[PDB]
Amino acid sequence: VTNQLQYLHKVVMKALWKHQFAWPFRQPVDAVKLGLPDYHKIIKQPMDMGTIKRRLENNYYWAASECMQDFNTMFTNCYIYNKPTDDIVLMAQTLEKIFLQKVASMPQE
Ligand SMILES: CC(=O)N1c2ccc(-c3ccc(CN4CCCCC4)cc3)cc2[C@H](Nc2ccccc2)C[C@@H]1C
Repeated sequence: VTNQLQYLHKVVMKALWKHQFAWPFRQPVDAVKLGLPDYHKIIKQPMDMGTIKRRLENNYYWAASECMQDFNTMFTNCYIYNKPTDDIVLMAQTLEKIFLQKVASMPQE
């Protein structure tokens, strides 16, 4: 536990988890369910908010930056895999803007 990690849990994840655009990101991408047989060929490090949330709850992270990289990986995977005009890109951008806004007011170590 750190000051920064508590902030990431109580402020950042709390905000993103309940957001109306959060639902595609709350569990790992299921390539079979979604019919995306190339997903794991293009995206080599899958990440999602359920995984990040569980990690925060279970004190997985050693530094706040590690959690921040997981958030970043989740959004970046979405931008890399999807078509520029797909709605999910707009949903990712909306959540990430909130991520960055909140991270601007995170404690220093
Ligand atoms: C996160 C991500 O990159 N993706 C992802 C990851 C997960 C899901 C996803 C997650 C859950 C469900 C099941 N939902 C149950 C509740 C009601 C809506 C369907 C369906 C798709 C979708 C998506 C995206 N598809 C999509 C389609 C229409 C609107 C928004 C997004 C493509 C893409 C592979």
